[PDB]
Amino acid sequence: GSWESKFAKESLTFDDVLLIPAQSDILPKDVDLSVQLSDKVKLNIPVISAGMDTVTESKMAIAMARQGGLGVIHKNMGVEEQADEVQKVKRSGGLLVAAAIGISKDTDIRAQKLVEAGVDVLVIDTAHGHSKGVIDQVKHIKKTYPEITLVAGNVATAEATKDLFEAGADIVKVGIGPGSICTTRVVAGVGVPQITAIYDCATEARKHGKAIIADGGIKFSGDIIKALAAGGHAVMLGSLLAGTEESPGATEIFQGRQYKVYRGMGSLGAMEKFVPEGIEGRTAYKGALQDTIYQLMGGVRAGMGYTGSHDLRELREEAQFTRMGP
Amino acid sequence: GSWESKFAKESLTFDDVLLIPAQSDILPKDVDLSVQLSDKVKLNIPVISAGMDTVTESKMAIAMARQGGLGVIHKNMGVEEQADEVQKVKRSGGLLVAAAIGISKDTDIRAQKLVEAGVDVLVIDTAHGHSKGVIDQVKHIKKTYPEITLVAGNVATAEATKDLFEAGADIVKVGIGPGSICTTRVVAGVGVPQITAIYDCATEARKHGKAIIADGGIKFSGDIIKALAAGGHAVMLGSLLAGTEESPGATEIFQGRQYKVYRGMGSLGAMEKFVPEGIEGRTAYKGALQDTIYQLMGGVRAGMGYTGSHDLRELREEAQFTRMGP
Amino acid sequence: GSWESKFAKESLTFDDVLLIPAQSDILPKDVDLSVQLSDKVKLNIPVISAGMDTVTESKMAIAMARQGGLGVIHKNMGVEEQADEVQKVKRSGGLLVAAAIGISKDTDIRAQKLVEAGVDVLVIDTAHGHSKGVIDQVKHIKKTYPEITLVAGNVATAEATKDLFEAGADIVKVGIGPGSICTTRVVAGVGVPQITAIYDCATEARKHGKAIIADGGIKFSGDIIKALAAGGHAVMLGSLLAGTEESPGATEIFQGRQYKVYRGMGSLGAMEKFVPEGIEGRTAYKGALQDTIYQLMGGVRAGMGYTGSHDLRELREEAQFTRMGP
Amino acid sequence: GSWESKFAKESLTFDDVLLIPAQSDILPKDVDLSVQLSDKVKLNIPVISAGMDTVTESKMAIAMARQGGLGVIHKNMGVEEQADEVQKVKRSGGLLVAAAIGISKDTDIRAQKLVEAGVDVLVIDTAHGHSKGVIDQVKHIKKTYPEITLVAGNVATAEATKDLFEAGADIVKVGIGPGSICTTRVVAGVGVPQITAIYDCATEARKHGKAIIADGGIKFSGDIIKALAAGGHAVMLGSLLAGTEESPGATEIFQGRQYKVYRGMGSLGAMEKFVPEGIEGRTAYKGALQDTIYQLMGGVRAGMGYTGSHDLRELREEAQFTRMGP
Ligand SMILES: C[C@@H](Oc1ccc2ncc3c(c2c1)CCOC3)c1cncc(-c2nc(Cl)c[nH]2)c1
Ligand SMILES: C[C@@H](Oc1ccc2ncc3c(c2c1)CCOC3)c1cncc(-c2nc(Cl)c[nH]2)c1
Ligand SMILES: C[C@@H](Oc1ccc2ncc3c(c2c1)CCOC3)c1cncc(-c2nc(Cl)c[nH]2)c1
Ligand SMILES: C[C@@H](Oc1ccc2ncc3c(c2c1)CCOC3)c1cncc(-c2nc(Cl)c[nH]2)c1
Ligand SMILES: O=c1[nH]cnc2c1ncn2[C@@H]1O[C@H](COP(=O)(O)O)[C@@H](O)[C@H]1O
Ligand SMILES: O=c1[nH]cnc2c1ncn2[C@@H]1O[C@H](COP(=O)(O)O)[C@@H](O)[C@H]1O
Ligand SMILES: O=c1[nH]cnc2c1ncn2[C@@H]1O[C@H](COP(=O)(O)O)[C@@H](O)[C@H]1O
Ligand SMILES: O=c1[nH]cnc2c1ncn2[C@@H]1O[C@H](COP(=O)(O)O)[C@@H](O)[C@H]1O
Repeated sequence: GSWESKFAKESLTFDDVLLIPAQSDILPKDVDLSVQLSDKVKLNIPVISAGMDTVTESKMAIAMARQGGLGVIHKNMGVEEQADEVQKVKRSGGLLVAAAIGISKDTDIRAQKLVEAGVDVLVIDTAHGHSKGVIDQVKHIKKTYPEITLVAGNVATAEATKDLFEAGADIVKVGIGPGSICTTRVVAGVGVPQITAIYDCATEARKHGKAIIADGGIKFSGDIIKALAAGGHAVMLGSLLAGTEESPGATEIFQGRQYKVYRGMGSLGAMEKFVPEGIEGRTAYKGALQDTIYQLMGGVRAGMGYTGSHDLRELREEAQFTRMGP
Repeated sequence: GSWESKFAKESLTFDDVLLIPAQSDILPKDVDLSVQLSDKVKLNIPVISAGMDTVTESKMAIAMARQGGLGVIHKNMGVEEQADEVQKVKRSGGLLVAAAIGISKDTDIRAQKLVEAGVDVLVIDTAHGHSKGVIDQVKHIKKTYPEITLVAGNVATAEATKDLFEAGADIVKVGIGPGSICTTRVVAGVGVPQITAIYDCATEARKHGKAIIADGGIKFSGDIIKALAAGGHAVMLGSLLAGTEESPGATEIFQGRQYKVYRGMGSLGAMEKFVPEGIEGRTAYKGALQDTIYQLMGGVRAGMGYTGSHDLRELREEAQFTRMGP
Repeated sequence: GSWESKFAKESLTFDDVLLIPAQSDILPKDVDLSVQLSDKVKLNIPVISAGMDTVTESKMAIAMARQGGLGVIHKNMGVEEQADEVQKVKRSGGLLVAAAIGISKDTDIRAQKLVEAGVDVLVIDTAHGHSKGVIDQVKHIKKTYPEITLVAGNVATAEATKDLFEAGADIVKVGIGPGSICTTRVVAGVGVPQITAIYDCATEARKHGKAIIADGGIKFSGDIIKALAAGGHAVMLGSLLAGTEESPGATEIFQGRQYKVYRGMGSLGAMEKFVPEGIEGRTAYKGALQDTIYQLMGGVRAGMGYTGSHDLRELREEAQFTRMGP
Repeated sequence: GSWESKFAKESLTFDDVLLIPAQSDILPKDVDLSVQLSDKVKLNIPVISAGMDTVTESKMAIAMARQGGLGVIHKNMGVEEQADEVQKVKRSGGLLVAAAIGISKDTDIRAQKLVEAGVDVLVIDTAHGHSKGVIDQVKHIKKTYPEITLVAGNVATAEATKDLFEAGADIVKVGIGPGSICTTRVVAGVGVPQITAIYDCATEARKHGKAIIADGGIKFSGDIIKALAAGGHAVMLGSLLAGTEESPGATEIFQGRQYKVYRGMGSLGAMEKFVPEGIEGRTAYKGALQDTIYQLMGGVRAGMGYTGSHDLRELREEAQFTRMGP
């Protein structure tokens, strides 16, 4: 029974695996990085910036969209200000833009002002996507605005991925506890190692023909290709893009060294009652986004040249990994 | 035979596992933390403070009982003083209180003075609960005072859990070597990793319908829910509650930093011949108990919201874990 | 299918294994270190110096060849200078010498000038040997100069080892990501732990009767015998021979301590567009090559005395390993 | 075949395992520590001091024999001096004493002078006991002096344990690479994790009814009981007894802290050609042997009280271990 299967499951993280080099015809410089998330949304690079207050505002989204990616404007501000941020991205060349929403009372009026501004996709940003309140809210958003692409999360199982897709989600966001600034593992004793989480969820998504977002735990370009090869359609970066000038955080100095503050959306500072699930820290100033993305995509291109993956579909469906010890 | 099975067993600790997020209807703020340990004892929070000289005296027990928990008054004092501590807790609003006893000569007269004072539960606090001296003493206490709830330990196997319940114990205390201040693993080469110890013992307890106490190795709130989900009815905390003002230890200062001394009951200082099995250290001053318990229970509530565990019975019987590497 | 086998493979590195001591008749001082790589090439010690700009030039190759080994002159210089280096080794007593080549336009004219000078073996030094450009180039070199021994790489699978041997390679170079100065694992998320890589490739080579070069990740003499016992015919050392005086790097001083610069062939400095796959560092000055090789071969001789391996063929075919945790 | 079984074996070290607490009738203070090694040799404690130049001379052997143990006088001195050391131990109350011998020319004359002095047991101290030179020497010693107990080693497999017992050894010494001061794993790439080495060898010894010596890798009292429970009849300590005043090393001071030098018998200093397999270091002054042995045996007694092992035979044959991660 359920008592007997308590400890049956085994899971993997990024550090547990490596990609096996395979037959290659295509050079890194020529591989296809493009990915179709929904019928209306398609990106040139499989990178989305995080719906965080130390990561994405109009500046991040504009720079992300220019490099061939996407940006999710965070919900930790006024309803009026979030609507104003969406307009700025659209007026900057008719670029793709995303915004975050909750499950509370303010959601219904927040969702209308974001769509009005010209948003392409709405993100139901929750700590626990497999909740009754989330399921109902997913149904409501798609019944009110069926023309706007809906992203729902966060989840870490096939069952949770099934339910959200059945409720009305176009894209499911995968990630329970892998984030650099996350303490959910330590505070709630909950989590599913990201490589397995992506794999179990992508196994379900393949049965619906829908997209999954590999969200959190990415430290380097090598973790981008690992996340994508495990089944992820696109990656969500928080820590790697919070040091760039384009992030809302103000540039500071400490002992002649430049730093930008990066905090979790569940840390004391961001929440300004729930017990904190995130921490507040400091990350080194990286400079222009363009340089960070060029370094990260160069690593992904290199790995796709190693695996012989001409596009992301060939990486997601054919690339093989090997398991190793510490 | 026994030679062939020498190395067959595999065991898990807290760091080896994480709880899998499941379908949730209930919010963390509304989950039930209450647990029925025996017919006479029932707590509002599944937390019991340790029967230690740097952890529990009347002050700890009173603060623990007020927050919805329990406190075990240590036996490392005079027979008269231990009886006086029990009276103080009862006179503080008719609160639930526990006390520790050994297997020596002084036990018989110590047990009578504690019951007289108004104690609810007697704890046979031993290093090795699967001893002949403990088995006999469990039978004697229940034959002399059958009206008082008996807790016996410590054990780490189903066989040891079976024997104590058969001898006369109401609740079995699980923990051989997991304690932060414990050196039994290093000194005696003995121990059973706590997650497996709780699981093997709770597998036995389910066949008797009796309660198990997950004792030791808890570092954070995440380890509380892990211990409970593995089969534990309630958790015993030593290290996490020794820094609070309510603990008997005197507040000291070192390099402008406040500290409270926390030592094992088998360290040189506490024993004041047996070879030491515990160490003497220093832990940072945490402040009021109320704040520590609010932080710890908030983490448990959060995890129960993740696993969709409306109460502790649904956590103990249905919650699933995943295994992961370091 | 391919989705189901994504995470089936398990691989081992040097630290995961140790050699089992077996029946011994021969003393370390008397064991045979000689190995036949091709019909024309045979070494007295199974050590080859790396085709790197901080490891091998004529000085290294001469010292290596005198000790009974080989040296691969790097391609990170002018076509004229590389041809001049080969002549110096041949004029130093008619010693065995090797040189590196790519897959670009300059290769065709570079290969002719190296053979003219009197080179014994040509090395197609690539990051990814299982590429179309490498396969074609392997065929071309053997069709133009069939009299010169051809080494091709780098690879990490049996399939890649099969293809190169079928294309025209005499010796296959094994190593994708194990190098001390390598960041391919971190940047590209690609690699195969060296012990398994050598084993899977040597399993294939045994079906062709051809030689494999265990390239990279060797930190000590113990890793030399492990690499050879896993199937390797000879070892390629970069880090262990870059500190010696014979290496092209200029001797420097920092805080009264002597150091020699050692960098990857895929680091920013060596490449002077591709994203860097290697790093630039500093290694302690080791002194004369002779002393380093005497220490390393003494360790291999000792291990061959432990395993009872009278020669390298008895080590490669009969030596057994044990797996262990960290 | 042999190629296919290359990586089949899995081995365990001390840190991988812990002893499972079992039914106990006996108290630690009353457990039997005595062990019969041969017909003529029997000790009160299962501890033997190492045949090392920084561990045992007459002073160590006398103190060891008084506490109920044994001491092995090292062979790294003059033939005359080693004979003089044996006499001193015998004149100190007719105590049990052991001495070390090699496989070289000086052995034949060294063995005669040691027996003359009144030695009880001769130890063929080798790095690799599964050598032809050792096998022949084992036969010769038992054919010349059959009245003296013969100890032979070092080995790490059942096959090597079989051969030495068949050649004429009474006791087989188990340990290839576990020693604190050992670098054989790093230098020769050879070794068998000590827990498995003891187990595979003791499995063989049980088929001959002969004794095995668990030699090396013991850091604490917990590793003593683990070594014995895995199959070892007695333990050999080097590092744990080199800090005591009784060890031949001279007491020194560094930054107001007392230290005693402890080096491997295969380090540069002791060897004063073979490549070094051991290192030279410094260990904190421990004081009187009596205090060190009382702390170590108190830990073993405690563990025997946990496992319910009334004697060493019940520990060796019935005690069960559990495996755990790092
Ligand atoms: C404190 C705050 O914490 C966050 C915030 C943002 C997050 N964003 C992403 C992820 C996680 C996040 C946690 C945790 C899992 O990984 C992904 C929080 C906010 N609202 C609900 C919860 C909650 N609900 C259940 Cl049920 C249990 N606790 C937690
Ligand atoms: C020195 C002292 O050590 C303690 C004290 C309190 C403990 N309290 C809880 C736990 C342990 C404890 C060890 C160890 C196992 O984990 C739980 C001790 C006191 N009396 C008996 C023993 C003993 N009996 C056997 Cl038999 C072997 N040694 C040990
Ligand atoms: C940046 C540079 O990096 C190196 C250089 C030398 C190497 N030499 C040996 C090894 C590796 C090396 C990587 C990596 C694998 O381990 C062995 C490089 C040079 N040209 C091609 C590549 C490449 N092609 C594909 Cl396809 C993906 N990227 C990488
Ligand atoms: C350098 C010196 O090293 C020692 C000395 C003492 C030891 N004492 C115990 C043990 C080991 C020892 C190694 C190593 C294995 O663990 C137990 C040595 C002395 N004579 C022979 C050898 C040898 N022979 C083979 Cl064949 C391979 N090298 C090594
Ligand atoms: O406070 C928090 N707790 C837990 N997870 C968080 C928190 N804030 C954000 N996250 C998640 O962490 C991701 C960032 O991942 P990172 O790149 O590893 O830092 C975000 O996209 C969120 O899904
Ligand atoms: O000296 C000791 N040795 C071993 N275990 C001890 C000792 N003293 C107390 N314990 C146990 O350790 C627990 C405390 O666990 P902790 O919260 O991890 O520190 C107590 O409740 C006891 O069961
Ligand atoms: O920049 C680089 N990236 C990755 N591997 C490299 C690079 N340069 C050299 N290598 C490989 O690393 C080997 C050196 O191995 P080492 O002895 O572990 O340092 C070389 O022989 C190459 O095969
Ligand atoms: O130089 C050496 N190399 C390897 N093993 C050694 C050396 N000298 C002694 N030994 C072994 O190491 C043991 C000491 O074990 P320790 O207690 O872990 O230090 C001795 O009894 C020998 O068997």
